[PDB]
Amino acid sequence: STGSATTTPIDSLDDAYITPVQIGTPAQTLNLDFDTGSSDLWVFSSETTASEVDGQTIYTPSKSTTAKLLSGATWSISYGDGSSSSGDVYTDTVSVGGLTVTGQAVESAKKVSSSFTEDSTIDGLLGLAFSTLNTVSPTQQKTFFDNAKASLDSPVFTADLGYHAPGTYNFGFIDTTAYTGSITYTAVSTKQGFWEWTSTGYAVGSGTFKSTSIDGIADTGTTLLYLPATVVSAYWAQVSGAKSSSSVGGYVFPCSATLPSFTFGVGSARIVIPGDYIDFGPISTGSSSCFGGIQSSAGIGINIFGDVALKAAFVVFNGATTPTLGFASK
Ligand SMILES: CCNCCOc1ccc(OCc2ccccc2)cc1
Repeated sequence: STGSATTTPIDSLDDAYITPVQIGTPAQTLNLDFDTGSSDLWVFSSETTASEVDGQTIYTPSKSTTAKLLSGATWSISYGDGSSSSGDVYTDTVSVGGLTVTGQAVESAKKVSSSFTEDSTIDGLLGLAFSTLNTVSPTQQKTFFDNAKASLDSPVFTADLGYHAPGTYNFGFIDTTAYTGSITYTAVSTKQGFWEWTSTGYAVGSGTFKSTSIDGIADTGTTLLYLPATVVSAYWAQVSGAKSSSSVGGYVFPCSATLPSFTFGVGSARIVIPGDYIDFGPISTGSSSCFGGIQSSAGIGINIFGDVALKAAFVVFNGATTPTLGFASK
């Protein structure tokens, strides 16, 4: 089997992407944030505290003839950005782009943090990291990809995120029309439950490439590119008037600037992030100070190849017995 779904930016900055997901019988379509940095499929629901729902579409398990309470199961997650959610668990039929899993754990939120409430466009998350991170207790549950894997034509999914435009998540096949040149594959460590890999280095604009190992995660659920402070300082030093602002919480730059590109290595291959991808717009409405799309990871404990990086590439998440990542230009 295969599946193919379009993923759409939630706003004009590509702050996140949403993909429609069918849950239950008859189908209830929710727009989920596909997150290769987490492993829980959770939704706004009929159980969510009423004051914490503000325009999201909810899953109502009582209206699904295939929904079954997973007795005694709870979940609770806290994300790297400080957001959180928790609740109970149903199993139900879940389809993405034509690919159906029966018996998927659908984690129904009873509580969500303010950042979720305040974003009307995201109805929940669909985690695509390794199932070892799933938070369901006392019986850990599998991701949608892990449940689909054995049925797929190939045990893969691909992320093809757009810059200020829709893109695609495919399951079970690699669309050879969706990229240029060849896909370079690189080793993955699953030891922290992430799609963790080692970039071979970077360049700033037309500058010389610096060969250096940068360990990090391929994370579709993180907006920005978070890299070591040395690399980030080297990038922003090429932008007149850019500075790290403790008050704003990262590097800012004059909105009048034209940003340089940023290149990262994948083995001997190179992925070039155009400068425009690194502009996250005014820090506050009407400001001439703009927020940067490349930020330090120093305060995180891991480097994160988030959407800024991944949207410059066609990315293969290869769930073969030994997982690997593939990157192509496009
Ligand atoms: C650790 C990162 N990845 C997992 C958490 O992913 C989130 C997704 C959405 C969200 O909603 C608020 C929001 C949306 C867009 C950009 C900034 C913040 C919070 C967290």
